[PDB]
Amino acid sequence: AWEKQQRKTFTAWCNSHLRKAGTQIENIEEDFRNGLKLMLLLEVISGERLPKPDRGKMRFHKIANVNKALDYIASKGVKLVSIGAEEIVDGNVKMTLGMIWTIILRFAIQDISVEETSAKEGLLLWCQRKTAPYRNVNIQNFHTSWKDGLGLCALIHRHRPDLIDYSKLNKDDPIGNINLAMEIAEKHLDIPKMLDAEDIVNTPKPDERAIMTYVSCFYHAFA
Repeated sequence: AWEKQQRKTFTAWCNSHLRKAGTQIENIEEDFRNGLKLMLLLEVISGERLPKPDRGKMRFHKIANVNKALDYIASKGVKLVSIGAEEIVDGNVKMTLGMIWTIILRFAIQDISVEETSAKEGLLLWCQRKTAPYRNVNIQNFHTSWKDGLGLCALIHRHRPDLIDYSKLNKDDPIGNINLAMEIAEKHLDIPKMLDAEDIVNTPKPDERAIMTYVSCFYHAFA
């Protein structure tokens, strides 16, 4: 179940940044194999230049590009334990998703600092602060706490009470709450839709990496 949610969310997140460099991906299991768009992604989210890409089609060219990306990531303190260029160049689905996660964590989440609390725990504390006035919300994690969509709706309402009538909402229609939050954030906050409501609500514990990714966009949009 987790691969499907991460593929949707991680692909949308990458595309929210790649659009700023004039390109998009479609199929995350194949569209980073040559390293070219992976290098582009890292340039957009960091503001730093990487070495010139190699546009040759043979394998050793792809290895060279992917290493530029992985070595850059490692220069930023990310310990790459189990990911190497070979896996990424070969289209390994698990490792590709794992690599995009460490990028999301390093560049979207790591530097979030809130009341002396950083990264995942800092983002959670931020969510807890912003949803405090809503008694029908209890953020205690990045999975089951978000299943009914009220959390997302409350984050929006807390910053932009003019965009959503929060008082109307309740737990009975969790599909609709998620879709409402996502449509509003897309149309008004420049945050693309990154979750599938149906995947989320009908999984006992939805994928926390996907949820963190999407929630981190709200953090940055409101900062």
